Amino acid sequence: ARTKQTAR
Amino acid sequence: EPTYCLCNQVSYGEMIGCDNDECPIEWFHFSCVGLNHKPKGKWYCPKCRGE
Ligand SMILES: [Zn+2]
Ligand SMILES: [Zn+2]
Repeated sequence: ARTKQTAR
Repeated sequence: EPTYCLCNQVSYGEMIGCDNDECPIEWFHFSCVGLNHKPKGKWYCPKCRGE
């Protein structure tokens, strides 16, 4: 799947 | 500033993106879709999966 970590 | 998911909250933690390129929401917080780890393969949000 496509996922991303929250970044400031 | 931008909000996402079915909760309309800002981005936090790990976000997963619906594999329907036309998904209006696209990104969901893992927690809001009952996930704790990235699932393998294509993933579709509840509405797009027909929930
Ligand atoms: Zn979707
Ligand atoms: Zn959410």
